[PDB]
Amino acid sequence: VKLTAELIEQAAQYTNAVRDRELDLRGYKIPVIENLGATLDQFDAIDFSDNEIRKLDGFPLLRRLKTLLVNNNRICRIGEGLDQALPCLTELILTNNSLVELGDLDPLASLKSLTYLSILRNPVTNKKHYRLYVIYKVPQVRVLDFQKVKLKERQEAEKMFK
Amino acid sequence: MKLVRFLMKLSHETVTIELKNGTQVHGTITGVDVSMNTHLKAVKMTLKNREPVQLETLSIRGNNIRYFILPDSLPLDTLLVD
Amino acid sequence: IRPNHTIYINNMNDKIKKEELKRSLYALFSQFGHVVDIVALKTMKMRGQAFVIFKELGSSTNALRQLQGFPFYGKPMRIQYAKTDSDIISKMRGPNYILFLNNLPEETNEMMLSMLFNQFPGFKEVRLDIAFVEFENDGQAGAARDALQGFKITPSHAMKITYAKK
Amino acid sequence: KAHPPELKKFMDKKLSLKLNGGRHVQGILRGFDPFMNLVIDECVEMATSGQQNNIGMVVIRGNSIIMLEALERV
Amino acid sequence: MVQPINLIFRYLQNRSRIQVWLYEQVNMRIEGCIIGFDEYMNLVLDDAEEIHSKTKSRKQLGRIMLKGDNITLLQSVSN
Amino acid sequence: SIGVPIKVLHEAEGHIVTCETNTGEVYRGKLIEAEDNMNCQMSNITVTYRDGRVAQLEQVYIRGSKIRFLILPDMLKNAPMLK
Amino acid sequence: REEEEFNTGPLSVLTQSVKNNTQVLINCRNNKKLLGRVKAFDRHCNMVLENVKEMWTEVPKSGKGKKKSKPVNKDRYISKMFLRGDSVIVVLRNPLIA
Amino acid sequence: GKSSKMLQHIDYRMRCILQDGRIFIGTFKAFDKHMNLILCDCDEFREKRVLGLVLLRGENLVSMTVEGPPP
Amino acid sequence: IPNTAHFANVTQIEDAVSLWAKLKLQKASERWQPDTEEEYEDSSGNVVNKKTYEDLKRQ
RNA sequence: GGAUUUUUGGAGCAGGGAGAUGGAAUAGGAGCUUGCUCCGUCCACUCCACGCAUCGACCUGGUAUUGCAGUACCUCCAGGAACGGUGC
Repeated sequence: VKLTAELIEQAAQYTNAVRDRELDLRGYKIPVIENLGATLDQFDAIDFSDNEIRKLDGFPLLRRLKTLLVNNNRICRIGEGLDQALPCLTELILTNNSLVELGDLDPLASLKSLTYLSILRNPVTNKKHYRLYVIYKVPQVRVLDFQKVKLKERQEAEKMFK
Repeated sequence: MKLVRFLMKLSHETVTIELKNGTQVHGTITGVDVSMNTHLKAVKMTLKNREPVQLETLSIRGNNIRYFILPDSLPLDTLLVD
Repeated sequence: IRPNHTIYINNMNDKIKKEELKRSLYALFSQFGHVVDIVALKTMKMRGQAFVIFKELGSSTNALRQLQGFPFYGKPMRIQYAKTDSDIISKMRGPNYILFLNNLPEETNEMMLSMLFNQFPGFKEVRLDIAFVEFENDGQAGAARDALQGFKITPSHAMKITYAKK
Repeated sequence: KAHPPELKKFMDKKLSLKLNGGRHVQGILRGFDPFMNLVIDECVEMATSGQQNNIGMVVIRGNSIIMLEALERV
Repeated sequence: MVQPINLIFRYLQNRSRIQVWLYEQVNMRIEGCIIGFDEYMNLVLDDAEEIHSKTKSRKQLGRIMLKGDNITLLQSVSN
Repeated sequence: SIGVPIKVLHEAEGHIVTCETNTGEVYRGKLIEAEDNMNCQMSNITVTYRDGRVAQLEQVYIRGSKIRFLILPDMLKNAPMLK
Repeated sequence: REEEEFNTGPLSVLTQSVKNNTQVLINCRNNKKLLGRVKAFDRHCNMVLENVKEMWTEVPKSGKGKKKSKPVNKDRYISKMFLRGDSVIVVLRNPLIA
Repeated sequence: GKSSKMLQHIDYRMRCILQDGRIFIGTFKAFDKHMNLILCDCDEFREKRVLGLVLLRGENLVSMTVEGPPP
Repeated sequence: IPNTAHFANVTQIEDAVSLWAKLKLQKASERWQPDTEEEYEDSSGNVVNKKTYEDLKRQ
């Protein structure tokens, strides 16, 4: 059950709780996120929860994409061309993923508009100084794992590994 | 006598419309109503100090249109006869 | 308190904005299921509290069980079931196959037993301190037997659900 | 057509009217009109510095009327 | 209930000096004696004067036919 | 003689709505009187403008001449507004 | 009634432009003056003209920037155009075709 | 004649541009002779502003175009 | 609605639904007249239908 | 069916002054390249008149509320002022 144009044209699309145009693509078990050109950047949020996506890549240019729900998936790697395809990506929910190393968070630093990031329920969050490395690598993010970044955490991230 | 009947008979013609804010929209006129509601298809709009954008459809009101631009090969002498 | 599609979380940080807290609650509730509505106020009566109403009651129950006492913006929010039904949900609404129930309350009618069995999909019939519930599907009957084993309904007594024999 | 505005409840009440260009006046209404023209007897207009100047009975047209707020409980 | 047309007729019969403020123009106003009116609020001022509040000057013009689409507020003065 | 947005605005009288004027003034409150010419008379209204001067007044009246837009709740967008 | 008012009032000044085929100027609210021959008119001053020349003046509008450079005037020509009577501010008839 | 220019875009998401430079993207449900647009669950872009059901008057409308497929 | 002889002279919608409902399987000819009265007590209790007594005696 | 609430528009235009202040990589003219001098276009800082006052959104610290609802917005104190509009 791969993501095609007929699956995106038959999927439900409505208004979310934040008054944004969201398309519900849950319950599809798509192994790879592709063929997203049929939406023509008419959705403000993408609900791709409960899927089997392994890599968050292969997305076309969508300037209206501001929220991406990748919860309950097996995402273990992030694409390096995420900034060239989503310049206005501000919300990224990557809870309960397959990220084990902090080096997968290195392509996530290119998103300058990203402010809300969720990396909870992951083996990469259980490593030593994971939050300090995420604050040092991504200074544009203001809320990490439902927690506001303070000045002391930014000073601790800028002190170590400088 | 009435310019609305002359504007309504100018369908399927590539014209341009300049608004009061400096935005010029060039496209094929497909629908004209009694209130000068210009409905065009495959138009190109250029605003003031902005980039031109191409749209598949556009609907401009009559009160927002400041000036119009017709081609030189338009039969204005034959279309004026009611 | 009976389980419902709306889960109310309280004891949260009231210093954040309303839209940011609503977006954070929606991003927290999207991992457990589709969030239909999010009611969040910042007045003197509803300070520091919000609620999320989902489509399915099982996703709301899983979000209330998993995020019970989770730290939200520095303060551990407490999640619980709603007292009344939501307006959006009211607007949108309007192993073996046989399972043996023991220690059931006699004051409960057939409508309460149907609402308790409605977490599982459509069953064949219901029989009425002992009760017998038979489902049309074997996996649905197994999920209903695994879910109702020690359920929180009429807390003066404890309800026990077991599989029927031949 | 040509229905008059519902100004029967605001009759003989002290209200503040806003006019175009950022003008503010306060006075008691003495009548109504279908063209949204209001007669304010003993009206006082607010200047730019903040001083109130009494202009007496004035007539405000509906073409520049922005918002009228009743200062008395009707 | 006092009608605005009846008040304008009483002001034209009394021949008192009235000041008219323009629409979207607070710097310059007019002042004069309204002689007659019409349905479109067209005022005919005899020996009218344009008063500029910014420059504190007054320029007389005489017989002026002011349209009702520009006059926003009209007040009665003692001068 | 009566329009469908005019009928939707007349049917939404008595609910907590808002009216944003052309100058940016947002009069919010319960729509007590709504005529066919977009005349909105509200009681216990609140002024939240584009200037931001938020205040509370007993009664307000905004005409349809300088009215830019109106924000209404979504309780009447289902029925009988489905055509 | 309407024809006598159109041939005896100010619209006759428009009617002398289409009958004798004379050139008149129209100054709009966008600080532009278009001189041309009026071909079609109406009661709402909807002027459809041919062989028009529109002149105006424009500023660089922070083109390069540092505090010494002047605006300039410009002009253009159109084969056939149509302008509504709302944007028409001034209409001047002068013997310029001869 | 047919007057099907406004009926073909009924129950669809359209983005209307205002005179001051604002853009309202909403589902057009009904209209009138004064071009009164009723945009249910509309977004305001110029930044994103949560508005919802916005009833904009026809005097502040400039242009309108199709945004996407109907929900 | 099934093609019944009683609905021959009928020519409407709401009336057709009312006929298909009222003229449906009424109280007459019920579900075989279920009366099990299982032996779980042997002296009282007989409201168990054909399925209640079966589930009571199976387990 | 161009005379006040919708469609023949009341719209257009310009951002205070000064200083031997600083820059036009590839884009000004003249004294007929390059170096220099003069004059009608910005941004950054400083000074006078942080252009002024207002309220809303917002950041730091301290502090209060533990409350079951369908919402313009919601505790208070102090500092800073990146944003919006109102009148001069």
